[PDB]
Amino acid sequence: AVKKFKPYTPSRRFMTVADFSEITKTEPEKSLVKPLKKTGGRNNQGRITVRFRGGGHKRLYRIIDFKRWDKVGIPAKVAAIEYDPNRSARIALLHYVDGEKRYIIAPDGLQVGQQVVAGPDAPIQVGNALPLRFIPVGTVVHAVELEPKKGAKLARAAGTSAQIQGREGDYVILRLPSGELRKVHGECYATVGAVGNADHKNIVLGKAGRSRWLGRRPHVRGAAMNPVDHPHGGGEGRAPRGRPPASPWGWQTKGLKTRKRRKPSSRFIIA
RNA sequence: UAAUGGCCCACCAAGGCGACGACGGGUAGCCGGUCUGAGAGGAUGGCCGGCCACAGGGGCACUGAGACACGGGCCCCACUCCUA
RNA sequence: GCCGCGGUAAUACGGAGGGCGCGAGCGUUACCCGGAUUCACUGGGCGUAAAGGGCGUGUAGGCGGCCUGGGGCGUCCCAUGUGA
RNA sequence: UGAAAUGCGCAGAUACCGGGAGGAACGCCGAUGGCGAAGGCAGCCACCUGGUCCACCCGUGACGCUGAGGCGCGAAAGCGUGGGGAGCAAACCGGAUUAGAUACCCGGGUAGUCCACGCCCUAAACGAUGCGCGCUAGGUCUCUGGGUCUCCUGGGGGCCGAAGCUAACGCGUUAAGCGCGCCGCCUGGGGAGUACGGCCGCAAGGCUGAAACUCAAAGGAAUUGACGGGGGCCCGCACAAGCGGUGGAGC
RNA sequence: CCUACGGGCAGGCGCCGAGGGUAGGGCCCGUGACUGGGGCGAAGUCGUAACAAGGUAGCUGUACCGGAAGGUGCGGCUGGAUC
RNA sequence: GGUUAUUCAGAUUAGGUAGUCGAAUGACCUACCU
RNA sequence: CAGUGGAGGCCCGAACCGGUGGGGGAUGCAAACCCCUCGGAUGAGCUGGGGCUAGGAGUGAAAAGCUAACCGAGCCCGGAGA
RNA sequence: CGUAAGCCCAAGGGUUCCUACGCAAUGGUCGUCAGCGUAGGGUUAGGCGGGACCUAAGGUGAAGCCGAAAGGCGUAGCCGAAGGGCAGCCGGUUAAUAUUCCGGCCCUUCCCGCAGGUGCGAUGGGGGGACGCUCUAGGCUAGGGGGACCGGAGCCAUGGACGAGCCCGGCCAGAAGCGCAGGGUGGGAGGUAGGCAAAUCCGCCUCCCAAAAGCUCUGCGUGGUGGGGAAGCCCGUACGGGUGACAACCCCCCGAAGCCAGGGAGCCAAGAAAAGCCUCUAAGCACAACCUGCGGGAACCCGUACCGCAAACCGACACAGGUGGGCGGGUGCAAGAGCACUCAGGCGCGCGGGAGAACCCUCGCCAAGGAACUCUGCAAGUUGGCCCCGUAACUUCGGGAGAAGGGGUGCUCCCUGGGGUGAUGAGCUCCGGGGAGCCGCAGUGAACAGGCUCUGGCGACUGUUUACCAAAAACACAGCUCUCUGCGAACUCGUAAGAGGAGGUAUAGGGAGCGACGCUUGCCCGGUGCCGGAAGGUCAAGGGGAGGGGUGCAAGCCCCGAACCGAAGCCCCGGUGAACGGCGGCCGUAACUAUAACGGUCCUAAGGUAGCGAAAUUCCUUGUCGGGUAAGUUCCGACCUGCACGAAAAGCGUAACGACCGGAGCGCUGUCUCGGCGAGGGACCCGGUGAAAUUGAACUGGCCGUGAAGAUGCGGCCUACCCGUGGCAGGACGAAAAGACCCCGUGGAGCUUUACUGCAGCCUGGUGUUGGCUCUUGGUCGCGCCGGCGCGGCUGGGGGCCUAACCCUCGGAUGGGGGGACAGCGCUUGGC
RNA sequence: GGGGAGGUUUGGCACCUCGAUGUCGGCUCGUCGCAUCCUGGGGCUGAAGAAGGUCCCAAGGGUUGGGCUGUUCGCCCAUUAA
Ligand SMILES: [Mg+2]
Ligand SMILES: [Mg+2]
Ligand SMILES: [Mg+2]
Ligand SMILES: [Mg+2]
Ligand SMILES: [Mg+2]
Ligand SMILES: [Mg+2]
Ligand SMILES: [Mg+2]
Ligand SMILES: [Mg+2]
Ligand SMILES: [Mg+2]
Ligand SMILES: [Mg+2]
Ligand SMILES: [Mg+2]
Ligand SMILES: [Mg+2]
Ligand SMILES: [Mg+2]
Ligand SMILES: [Mg+2]
Ligand SMILES: [Mg+2]
Ligand SMILES: [Mg+2]
Ligand SMILES: [Mg+2]
Ligand SMILES: [Mg+2]
Ligand SMILES: [Mg+2]
Ligand SMILES: [Mg+2]
Ligand SMILES: [Mg+2]
Ligand SMILES: [Mg+2]
Ligand SMILES: [Mg+2]
Ligand SMILES: [Mg+2]
Ligand SMILES: [Mg+2]
Ligand SMILES: [Mg+2]
Ligand SMILES: [Mg+2]
Ligand SMILES: [Mg+2]
Ligand SMILES: [Mg+2]
Ligand SMILES: [Mg+2]
Ligand SMILES: [Mg+2]
Ligand SMILES: [Mg+2]
Ligand SMILES: [Mg+2]
Ligand SMILES: [Mg+2]
Ligand SMILES: [Mg+2]
Ligand SMILES: [Mg+2]
Ligand SMILES: [Mg+2]
Ligand SMILES: [Mg+2]
Ligand SMILES: [Mg+2]
Ligand SMILES: [Mg+2]
Ligand SMILES: [Mg+2]
Ligand SMILES: [Mg+2]
Ligand SMILES: [Mg+2]
Ligand SMILES: [Mg+2]
Ligand SMILES: [Mg+2]
Ligand SMILES: [Mg+2]
Ligand SMILES: [Mg+2]
Ligand SMILES: [Mg+2]
Ligand SMILES: [Mg+2]
Ligand SMILES: [Mg+2]
Ligand SMILES: [Mg+2]
Ligand SMILES: [Mg+2]
Ligand SMILES: [Mg+2]
Ligand SMILES: [Mg+2]
Ligand SMILES: [Mg+2]
Ligand SMILES: [Mg+2]
Ligand SMILES: [Mg+2]
Ligand SMILES: [Mg+2]
Ligand SMILES: [Mg+2]
Ligand SMILES: [Mg+2]
Ligand SMILES: [Mg+2]
Ligand SMILES: [Mg+2]
Ligand SMILES: [Mg+2]
Ligand SMILES: [Mg+2]
Ligand SMILES: [Mg+2]
Ligand SMILES: [Mg+2]
Ligand SMILES: [Mg+2]
Ligand SMILES: [Mg+2]
Ligand SMILES: [Mg+2]
Ligand SMILES: [Mg+2]
Ligand SMILES: [Mg+2]
Ligand SMILES: [Mg+2]
Ligand SMILES: [Mg+2]
Ligand SMILES: [Mg+2]
Ligand SMILES: [Mg+2]
Ligand SMILES: [Mg+2]
Ligand SMILES: [Mg+2]
Ligand SMILES: [Mg+2]
Ligand SMILES: [Mg+2]
Ligand SMILES: [Mg+2]
Ligand SMILES: [Mg+2]
Ligand SMILES: [Mg+2]
Ligand SMILES: [Mg+2]
Ligand SMILES: [Mg+2]
Ligand SMILES: [Mg+2]
Ligand SMILES: [Mg+2]
Ligand SMILES: [Mg+2]
Ligand SMILES: [Mg+2]
Ligand SMILES: [Mg+2]
Ligand SMILES: [Mg+2]
Ligand SMILES: [Mg+2]
Ligand SMILES: [Mg+2]
Ligand SMILES: [Mg+2]
Ligand SMILES: [Mg+2]
Ligand SMILES: [Mg+2]
Ligand SMILES: [Mg+2]
Ligand SMILES: [Mg+2]
Ligand SMILES: [Mg+2]
Ligand SMILES: [Mg+2]
Ligand SMILES: [Mg+2]
Ligand SMILES: [Mg+2]
Ligand SMILES: [Mg+2]
Ligand SMILES: [Mg+2]
Ligand SMILES: [Mg+2]
Ligand SMILES: [Mg+2]
Ligand SMILES: [Mg+2]
Ligand SMILES: [Mg+2]
Ligand SMILES: [Mg+2]
Ligand SMILES: [Mg+2]
Ligand SMILES: [Mg+2]
Ligand SMILES: [Mg+2]
Ligand SMILES: [Mg+2]
Ligand SMILES: [Mg+2]
Ligand SMILES: [Mg+2]
Ligand SMILES: [Mg+2]
Ligand SMILES: [Mg+2]
Ligand SMILES: [Mg+2]
Ligand SMILES: [Mg+2]
Ligand SMILES: [Mg+2]
Ligand SMILES: [Mg+2]
Ligand SMILES: [Mg+2]
Ligand SMILES: [Mg+2]
Ligand SMILES: [Mg+2]
Ligand SMILES: [Mg+2]
Ligand SMILES: [Mg+2]
Ligand SMILES: [Mg+2]
Ligand SMILES: [Mg+2]
Ligand SMILES: [Mg+2]
Ligand SMILES: [Mg+2]
Ligand SMILES: [Mg+2]
Ligand SMILES: [Mg+2]
Ligand SMILES: [Mg+2]
Ligand SMILES: [Mg+2]
Ligand SMILES: [Mg+2]
Ligand SMILES: [Mg+2]
Ligand SMILES: [Mg+2]
Ligand SMILES: [Mg+2]
Ligand SMILES: [Mg+2]
Ligand SMILES: [Mg+2]
Ligand SMILES: [Mg+2]
Ligand SMILES: [Mg+2]
Ligand SMILES: [Mg+2]
Ligand SMILES: [Mg+2]
Ligand SMILES: [Mg+2]
Ligand SMILES: [Mg+2]
Ligand SMILES: [Mg+2]
Repeated sequence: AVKKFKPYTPSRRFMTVADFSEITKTEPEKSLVKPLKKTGGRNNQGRITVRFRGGGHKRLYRIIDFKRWDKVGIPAKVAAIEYDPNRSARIALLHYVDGEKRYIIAPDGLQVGQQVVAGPDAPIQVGNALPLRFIPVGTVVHAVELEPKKGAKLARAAGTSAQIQGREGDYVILRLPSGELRKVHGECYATVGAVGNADHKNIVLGKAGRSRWLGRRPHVRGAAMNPVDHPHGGGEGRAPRGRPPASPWGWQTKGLKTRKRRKPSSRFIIA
């Protein structure tokens, strides 16, 4: 399920790593209209905008098909399950009958071989994607859109997925990977079933360096800093939050909700 | 060596033993016999006869048909005495 | 020795008379066998008294139907040596 | 609820109709019922699969029975990772009862209960009855199978009882009878399923398992009784219905 | 040093060698502040858990909890009383 | 009239505990056990 | 079980990175050096070159450390003859 | 000196290069010398580097978006290189340059003409370029070793040797072709809806063949031939030129980290772009134009000296510091870029000479003792590599381990096993095993080179840090919990546009705390925070207008103003602890004593659970007891009356780890008893050069007084010839720094909060942007009709639907889709 | 109950020193005082002797090594003429 390690070295005694059995003996990404330069670290003034990112292995961006209604009715064969270094999910290089090739988030169950296709006609079989007004309520589906003709947003994380609770007018109900309850549009496309590689959560970085390869840098407790730096700044011998625990910017992080009441996305939720 | 034997040595082979109790630990001289018990059994080995082992502890060989020898020899340790 | 005895009327303590047993002995203690069929081969048990493994499956081991025949290992019998 | 109180309720509860979500368990059939080695197993559907009984007497020809150790299974609780989470519910909080009430009753409530995988391996894991085989009256109802079929025959499940066993209680062709094979276990109560050592286990723990000391017993079954905040039937100025009186005052 | 001149004894060296020394393990006995339970013994304190429906049926594996017996949860058991 | 605290005097008990129960005074408005 | 295999913020140790202890130096060789010693040394490694982020701002495995040899708020010129 | 202190690149430097003349200053002395002064020379390129090539981060930036101005963001494009692409190797010559001049061999583009060939043609399509880490094969080269073989001028010393003697040297480049070794690459045919319908290309489907060759490319070897070529000897300041051969130019071995290179295998952290190059076609052309050969022609710009681990760069200095890449020989040691010695090459560090005092530094040794030293074994010492034997608690089963403790190690002769090249053999080489023996005090004989154990604390671990007094027990960390966030995400930067988050989507991202792992994490929501709560209470603008006012002759104009409607917030109600936080006092009680399982009682929001406990917490205190020592305020084990532990500012524990901090023991020692001798670099003396802080001026003694209370300087007494040199640190309240402590100033600044007052931000009502239709409750005026029905403007509120503003988005759309009069933004209201 | 001496303690005062008079303990080197710990001389003694006690005189010299703590001090070990 996951590769363990004999403790021939500390850290290595706890560190597990995925088994890329599901990866169809295919190191190389499809160099074709498929990879792409990628880089970053912080924002477009020179300034850091997101703490503690940076460093960590070089990456190639694999272009992914998230609209998947360009090729309506056009089938394609699942040529490969590939490793994507920049999502939790695994990917499927699938060849279209067209001779067109793209990538898709490999869902659980997908076998290299499987035919697959998008469109309203399509079979409610694992892999195929089609509008929502069209999937039988109760179906667990993934890689969903949100507003129609707009690309997939919901449920793309590894082994995640949402179910259809019901329909209701031009909209359908969904239960997001978060448990949220939402009316999405009927005409929203969604590939069927749930996401590949659900085994993900159980890896265990195990050592410090491994987090670093991930490009995540060390992150330092508020407690550790000084008043200039951060509201937990009293430092004065390991010390108690002196107040309701806050962000480096001093907004409460202890439980305070942040979501803009008067958001219009509002009257389409329930969870 | 009186003589067989890994009894001892060199060389080679990878074996030998074990729940049918090896290996270890504890305990003990064994026997004819003796005590007990209806008997099967149990307990036992004083005296007597046989066998074994030992001679303050340990090691050794010499002489010899025979001993590694209680009242023989060499050595070490412990112990007693003599001393110039 | 055990069951127990002695808290006013003691055949259970101590003394007495008397009696019983055995006598150059009589008691105590120690240890062995017996009683103990209480390790049970002789000769024991397990529903509730102590005691059936929580249940399978199987290794070794133990045990094994009817008839003919060969050997004769156990088994049996005879003689003979031995059992000082 | 014994009666209550905490609790919920005008911020609109309880009762009622409609709509939706989610988890768990499977009413009636149901049983003195069946199946499985045991633990154990219950809506319906299919799929995959183990055992078992009967008929025909066709095949192999003693290939068997047991079974230390080993290996597997092993209720509930409990553990690890991850889900799930309606009702219930140790812990916990509150109400009440009480001398007190860390309980019984009530209101609330978390692990847990459910699933996947992994571990734990215990039990009144009980028929307190090891498995196999042959022997030794019958009566009764019941499940299941075969046969011209007011009944014979085989396999289970019960109650009553031949002989016989048995300390009694009870057993009795479902033996605790009569016999053989093999395994497991017992050897006075307490100390103690403890300690040490070993081996398992994430832990909680489990397996193996003493002794010092100490007691005159510990016990099984049955018999008389007496007692029960056990039951049934019945009696008495016992209570009730009823009239006086103490308790108060003085003596 | 002896010789019948071939050799012998003395002596030297080496092997092994009692034991002694050093170091590290194993088994066992004694002992140790203190601590754990256990057994017996005045007529001590606190409750009343079990025996009768023992006054909440009992026991039991486990789990939590509690001055203490013990209580509760989950399952199991009659070795449970009463129509 | 009520609440509470305490106390001994009784009361219920075979008896004790406790309690209930009663009274006084100050303040105030059925349970266990021998 | 043996073989093969060749993992690892694994071990010893130079380069390289670093600064643990002591001595020396203290108008120094040196405005942080020297010697002996010591830490890391396939990694959260070291490093050349090209770039971006700055003053209540940046950067910070967090010392209020660093930001051109003194940073609890850089340097310069100015308000200023506060 | 020789993994440099030698040699070649790059950066920085900028004439420091070479000559000639010269020494005032520069040079830490000297100077005839110089890196110094004067002057003259000196740097040569199609092929090396860079530009007339590509793209990276980034920058710039037509469009476009945003901002008071300045300016910000930004597409295409353009700029940007130690990365991609691209054609030169050996040797000679100068005082000074040289893949640059010359010699030799060998190449590249451009244009022209031509031959042959082909649908030609790009900025567009496609291929390719095009990629990580670790380990690694085959073959080869650089490089290196041996040679009795090839060449060579020479040498016989000092006892021996005329020899398989000694010493020197036995290479370098090279087109075609050939060979060896490797990389790259499927071929053919049909169909095609895709690569923004341009395709014979690429992709995808179908079948047939060859499964490898062939073709293509690269490395090496060879290869016509060109080159070079030592020791030693004569001339020689200089520095070379001759000799010096007509040189020889050959075998064998070791051998890369380099080459073949886009090789192979494994792994997870999943590993640039763009042009060149190839191919496809479009427009356009097919007398063009592409392609291949040959001939003739053309080929610019900039760098090129010298220094370059330093006396030429950065450090004010000819500064013991700092500075990226390549080469970096031999021998020995297990290996190596380590160590010792040494080639080549380069240096003796730009003050010397003496002396042989103290004292200081670096170093050596020491009788007996062996931690008694001391805050501390600080420091030194011991140990030290490899080989074999052996190795404990505990453990997370890997560890602990180099545990511990041991033995071996040199040289000679003999027997012998295996691997490599060759061929299987010899020779060479790599790694061994067995016996016999020799010498010394000692055999990793020198240099490199661990002392060890036991037991506490904290922290899991490797890591990080206060550049320049702190390296830690602090930070970090894998891991745990809480919390926010549904995507135009939350959050952060920005006035905005926008960006980061993320080309991510709840297995994700932001915040917070805790900090491997094991076992666990108790009670208290009264206060605070947060979350929930369509009721109520208060509450601003605004709406409303009874009622009152000013003025006017009036119509009016103007102002004040009650009820009543009006958000968020606060109040109120409930939840909430891995949210801020909190978690008691007193009296009585048991067989003697003591104690208190029991009770009582006051207070509370609730009174601290496990576990730990004189502790990184314990005041009293060196608590008390045990251990250890002759002796122990430390340490370890216990008890617990915890001044003042305690459960994620986590509680207890835990193998391993540690330049952490504590205690103990063994080894060893000059740490000490207790010092002594010796070495060198200073100190001292002579010659050259020649500072500094400091300094009221000085002709500057002791004592006892005294004085502003600590006198060379007043008094009194005592002592004392003048001047120096080497020494010591008691005084000159010695130097240094306008005391850091302390106070003061209505001085400053950083930090905090439930100080005050703002501001950003965020919440919020009205309103502008702002529209349509419809249902129903309230108002409003006219009418029909006995306070109510029907109607329209006005409506105010609430529900629903619409779409066209506004927002998002869609193969660019005068459009489709989604949201939608909301949101966003403007003004304004009150809040936090 | 009373009177003093000293100037080693704890203090009070705030006089020099805040354009600086470095703090506890140790080491090293001491030197002074005597109010004497030893040794020398003596008086009394409830001094037999021996050993002591108390006071007087006397600085000449001497006045150990370790354990524990930063300690001074103190406790402790082994001594000493002390
Ligand atoms: Mg952190
Ligand atoms: Mg702050
Ligand atoms: Mg704080
Ligand atoms: Mg801090
Ligand atoms: Mg603190
Ligand atoms: Mg033998
Ligand atoms: Mg052999
Ligand atoms: Mg014996
Ligand atoms: Mg004996
Ligand atoms: Mg017998
Ligand atoms: Mg015997
Ligand atoms: Mg015997
Ligand atoms: Mg005898
Ligand atoms: Mg005898
Ligand atoms: Mg003897
Ligand atoms: Mg004797
Ligand atoms: Mg002897
Ligand atoms: Mg004899
Ligand atoms: Mg003898
Ligand atoms: Mg004798
Ligand atoms: Mg004599
Ligand atoms: Mg004599
Ligand atoms: Mg009598
Ligand atoms: Mg009697
Ligand atoms: Mg009598
Ligand atoms: Mg008697
Ligand atoms: Mg017997
Ligand atoms: Mg017997
Ligand atoms: Mg028997
Ligand atoms: Mg029996
Ligand atoms: Mg059974
Ligand atoms: Mg026969
Ligand atoms: Mg369970
Ligand atoms: Mg639990
Ligand atoms: Mg049962
Ligand atoms: Mg019966
Ligand atoms: Mg009968
Ligand atoms: Mg029987
Ligand atoms: Mg047991
Ligand atoms: Mg048990
Ligand atoms: Mg044991
Ligand atoms: Mg656990
Ligand atoms: Mg009365
Ligand atoms: Mg003779
Ligand atoms: Mg021998
Ligand atoms: Mg009871
Ligand atoms: Mg009760
Ligand atoms: Mg109950
Ligand atoms: Mg009960
Ligand atoms: Mg009962
Ligand atoms: Mg059961
Ligand atoms: Mg019963
Ligand atoms: Mg019962
Ligand atoms: Mg009274
Ligand atoms: Mg390795
Ligand atoms: Mg490492
Ligand atoms: Mg480096
Ligand atoms: Mg100095
Ligand atoms: Mg500033
Ligand atoms: Mg300046
Ligand atoms: Mg001014
Ligand atoms: Mg080096
Ligand atoms: Mg010049
Ligand atoms: Mg030159
Ligand atoms: Mg000059
Ligand atoms: Mg000069
Ligand atoms: Mg100089
Ligand atoms: Mg001259
Ligand atoms: Mg001259
Ligand atoms: Mg000259
Ligand atoms: Mg030009
Ligand atoms: Mg734009
Ligand atoms: Mg460009
Ligand atoms: Mg070039
Ligand atoms: Mg022509
Ligand atoms: Mg073409
Ligand atoms: Mg092109
Ligand atoms: Mg590259
Ligand atoms: Mg020749
Ligand atoms: Mg000669
Ligand atoms: Mg030579
Ligand atoms: Mg020579
Ligand atoms: Mg070949
Ligand atoms: Mg096409
Ligand atoms: Mg076409
Ligand atoms: Mg073609
Ligand atoms: Mg063509
Ligand atoms: Mg070759
Ligand atoms: Mg060649
Ligand atoms: Mg040639
Ligand atoms: Mg040049
Ligand atoms: Mg340098
Ligand atoms: Mg300079
Ligand atoms: Mg110099
Ligand atoms: Mg080299
Ligand atoms: Mg010099
Ligand atoms: Mg010495
Ligand atoms: Mg010595
Ligand atoms: Mg001493
Ligand atoms: Mg100390
Ligand atoms: Mg040291
Ligand atoms: Mg060790
Ligand atoms: Mg040698
Ligand atoms: Mg070492
Ligand atoms: Mg570290
Ligand atoms: Mg520092
Ligand atoms: Mg963005
Ligand atoms: Mg954005
Ligand atoms: Mg992005
Ligand atoms: Mg992501
Ligand atoms: Mg746990
Ligand atoms: Mg807590
Ligand atoms: Mg209401
Ligand atoms: Mg009016
Ligand atoms: Mg008027
Ligand atoms: Mg109104
Ligand atoms: Mg409001
Ligand atoms: Mg809690
Ligand atoms: Mg509080
Ligand atoms: Mg009371
Ligand atoms: Mg203390
Ligand atoms: Mg203390
Ligand atoms: Mg003490
Ligand atoms: Mg206390
Ligand atoms: Mg907390
Ligand atoms: Mg806390
Ligand atoms: Mg470290
Ligand atoms: Mg001042
Ligand atoms: Mg003032
Ligand atoms: Mg002020
Ligand atoms: Mg209306
Ligand atoms: Mg409205
Ligand atoms: Mg709508
Ligand atoms: Mg629309
Ligand atoms: Mg719409
Ligand atoms: Mg238009
Ligand atoms: Mg809509
Ligand atoms: Mg001054
Ligand atoms: Mg001064
Ligand atoms: Mg001071
Ligand atoms: Mg006297
Ligand atoms: Mg005297
Ligand atoms: Mg006097
Ligand atoms: Mg005197
Ligand atoms: Mg004196
Ligand atoms: Mg003290």
